[PDB]
Amino acid sequence: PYGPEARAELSSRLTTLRNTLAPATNDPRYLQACGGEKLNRFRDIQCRRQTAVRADLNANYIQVGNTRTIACQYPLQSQLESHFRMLAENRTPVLAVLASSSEIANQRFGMPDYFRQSGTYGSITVESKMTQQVGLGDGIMADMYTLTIREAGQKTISVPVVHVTTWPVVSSEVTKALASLVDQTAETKRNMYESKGSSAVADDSKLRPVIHCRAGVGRTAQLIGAMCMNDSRNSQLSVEDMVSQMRVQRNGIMVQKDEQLDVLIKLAEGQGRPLLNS
Repeated sequence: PYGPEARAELSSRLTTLRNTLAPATNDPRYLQACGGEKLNRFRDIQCRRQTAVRADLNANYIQVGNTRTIACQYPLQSQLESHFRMLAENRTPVLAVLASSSEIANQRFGMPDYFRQSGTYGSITVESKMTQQVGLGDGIMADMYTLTIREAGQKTISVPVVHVTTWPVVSSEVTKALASLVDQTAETKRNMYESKGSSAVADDSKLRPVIHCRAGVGRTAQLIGAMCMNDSRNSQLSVEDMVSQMRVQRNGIMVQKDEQLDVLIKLAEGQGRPLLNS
């Protein structure tokens, strides 16, 4: 069930899906830029229109089995205010940033340092406070923050942040520990909203973990796959199911590299979870 024959057949099915989902020049399946402002950080990594969160972000609602998340690109400088609006309206129980510290510091990559420092974005002001640091194994460290998002006359929303300061391949072990940390962080924050009687708890489009790396299709997809396998409601959901759900709901590049698919395969194998649909 996890041998070369099963793996070749899984890659056959997934590659076919990537071909089908490849974006056309003005593809109606994908979000297009409204005005002379770049929407996609990468021109070939586009945002599914039916599941888009905001018209000016490369960001998608994704449900894999029962697991509800948002996957997005690292926001462009011009998208910061809209990005914080997504975070606050979602009542984000955890923001998982999988771009490393050295990548964020690389100014040629154009990733603004929006969660490690305070700032002002239009009418929104953001305060950053560092909290715990959690080791993930193999020398990998997660720095955690609280982001407090304020706007005059609006409700103040604070967002837990899990920042993985280095990605190297990340082993299935580190990915497993990361999914547990992200899920636990989300659970603690969600329970707080529940204890306040928040109406967002019953809202299908809210209280979703937000995950992004740089483009939101590689490390992001690896983590989302691991979180859905950490969800006890997803028994019998196959790896084919998981990746195809991510691709139809964001783009055909979700799980971009063979190394990332191999992590998901190993995690499934450890659970006895099927690779293929029968």
